Amino acid sequence: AASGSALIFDEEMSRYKLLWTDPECEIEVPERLTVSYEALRTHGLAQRCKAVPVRQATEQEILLAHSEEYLEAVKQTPGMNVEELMAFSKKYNAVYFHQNIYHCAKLAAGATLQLVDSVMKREVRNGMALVRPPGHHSQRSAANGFCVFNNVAFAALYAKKNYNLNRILIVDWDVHHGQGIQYCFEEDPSVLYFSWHRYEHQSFWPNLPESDYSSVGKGKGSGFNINLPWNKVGMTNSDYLAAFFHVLLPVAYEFDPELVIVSAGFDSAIGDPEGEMCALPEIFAHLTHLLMPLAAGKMCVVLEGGYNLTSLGQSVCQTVHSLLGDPTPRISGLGTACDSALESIQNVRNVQSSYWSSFKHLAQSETNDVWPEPLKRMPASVRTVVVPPPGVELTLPKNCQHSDISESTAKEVQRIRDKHFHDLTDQNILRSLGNIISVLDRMMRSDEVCNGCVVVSDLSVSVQCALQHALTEPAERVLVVYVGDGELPVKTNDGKVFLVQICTKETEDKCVNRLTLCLREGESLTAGFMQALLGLILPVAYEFNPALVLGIVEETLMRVWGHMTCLIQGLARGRMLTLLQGYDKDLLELTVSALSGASISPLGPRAPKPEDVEMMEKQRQRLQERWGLLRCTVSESW
Ligand SMILES: [K+]
Ligand SMILES: [K+]
Ligand SMILES: [Zn+2]
Repeated sequence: AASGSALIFDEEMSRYKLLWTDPECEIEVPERLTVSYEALRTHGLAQRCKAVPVRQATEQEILLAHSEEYLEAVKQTPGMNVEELMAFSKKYNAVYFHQNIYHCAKLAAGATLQLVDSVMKREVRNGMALVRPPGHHSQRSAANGFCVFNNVAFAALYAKKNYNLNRILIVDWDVHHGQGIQYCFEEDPSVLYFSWHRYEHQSFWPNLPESDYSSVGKGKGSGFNINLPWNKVGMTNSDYLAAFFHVLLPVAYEFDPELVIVSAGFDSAIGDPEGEMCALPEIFAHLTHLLMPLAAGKMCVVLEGGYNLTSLGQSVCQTVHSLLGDPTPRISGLGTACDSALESIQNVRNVQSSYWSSFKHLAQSETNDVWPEPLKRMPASVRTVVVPPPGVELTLPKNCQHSDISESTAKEVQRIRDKHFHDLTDQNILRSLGNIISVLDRMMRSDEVCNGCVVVSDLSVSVQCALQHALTEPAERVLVVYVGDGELPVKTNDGKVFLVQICTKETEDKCVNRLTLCLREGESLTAGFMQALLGLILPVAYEFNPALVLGIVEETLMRVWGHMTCLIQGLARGRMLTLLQGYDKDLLELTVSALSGASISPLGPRAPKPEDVEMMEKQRQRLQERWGLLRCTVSESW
């Protein structure tokens, strides 16, 4: 299977710039590229990437998305002097030309196609192209908003033509609307376009009525265009994640794309003079991470805008860190989206309810600037520790490792035994508790190991020992994810534990530190679980911000376990301990694979039970006043 991340860059794309006074254009400078690459170099990220070379897009490739007349006109700009280039520039909106920009536009496009080929040929898992000029405003017969040719539109059309793809997701998290991309695929249901963007009730450039939430596509393309307008500035991490959990991800996992292309503008980051948003560079590590289980990880990130040279380098670094699979930074201080964002989210969900099964219950009554430097991210020496039953030998990925109970550890198990399980002498259980403590010590008190999986026999003693040992070390907060019925030795009264329970018996919960999901038996179990995962489990988990995730599966319907294990590593810097009760080689293999950062198989493109949607929305109703990140409507005021 594929490994590594491509980084496609070339100094030549920094060799065009603005040559006359124009306040509308002066922010777009060559240094955006140099500062971004240099930041990757400084943090050792460029050196870990495969440096695929740039090429020129050919004429035929440019004509995938642009007209012969527009290509011919642009092809003449290398022969123009400055007066002539100014006159050519003024025929278009917010864009400038330079004798070398045609050369560079062909490289930006070629670089993007190189990234598509490297990913789709399995030569790398994923990658990023640092290109200039940007593309997403560019249109069939017009340059627009610093864009000459539409790099990301090329990539999707090229991936359709040469790899026969039926479903491509484009995610445009640049702060501007990518109207060139929307127009390109307006009637195309094979390319799903999502964009959030500063809009301010259409007063923000490019001032288009069709940038609003009601443009859902046209014809056979209805429902495959998703606009999320931001109608106030200052959007925060909580706004961006609310957008992902309640709009983008439900649609993306139902769409089930065969390739993800990110139109990655970082002018949506704090400090940018165009976006004026407040999301920290660390959020881009999670936006990347939440999309990586799609399309078996095949993700092509393409640079669009981003204009604060400092916020730019840090956001590029956070994205590449996640592409390489480094642990995600913890996001603190999350809560409800602001009211303006909730209005936008509510409105997009309602108009899209005609097209997507995640939102269909909305359609019926019965159903309805300075900021702190980001901390260092380092891949662990061994990412994943595995402890199968005694004597069982498994073939492990190159970044996993078995685990040799030390003497201090063994003294701890004895101390614990004499106090809390005086009668326990089963030397199998006592082995497992030595394994749990040893794994947790490597995960928490060392940068050596990131996560782990231990196969256990007795659930109660192992869960108690795992949870209690993590709380005292101390881990301020622990998220427990439990698939199974009954009660665990887990107290959820203080603010230190949150328990997600996936069970079979429809119970009642009254604690707002518990999320109990009773999913009805049937063929709809996968869609319902994915719906619960993105719209309930992830929002709460992210707001809780645990220091450790404790997964638990009882021995007594888990083709979703890999997706959860992968997504839930966005919490607690990836520090997850999974206890499997009893041996199941396939479940243990799947768990270790997802924990170790391996690609996860797609689910295939369907609809959940209305009883399940009702059960889930009752949970949202019961929890969202405490956990505001659950909210996907504006709250009623008194
Ligand atoms: K956008
Ligand atoms: K579309
Ligand atoms: Zn932008």
